[PDB]
Amino acid sequence: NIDEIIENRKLLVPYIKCTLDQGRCTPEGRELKAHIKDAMQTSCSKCTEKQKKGARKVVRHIRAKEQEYWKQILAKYDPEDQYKENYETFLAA
Repeated sequence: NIDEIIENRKLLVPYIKCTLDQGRCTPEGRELKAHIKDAMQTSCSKCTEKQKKGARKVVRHIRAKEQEYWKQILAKYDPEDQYKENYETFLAA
């Protein structure tokens, strides 16, 4: 449940660190990690419509409220800043 993770920063941070290889991943975490990586580089091309709305909400909450962690996600998944068209069009829908 995406909304409960983003509503409690004590759940969100472990999930963020999971996608950053900075902390350990629950089975759900590794899958959110997979969709965020896909949401950031390939427009969530392999995500279900369910995984798109949830990954969109997570990435955008992090972008707006967890900027520090947002920029680390950008450093991990788009170091050359070549995927902006992909994840901005994804995040804008």
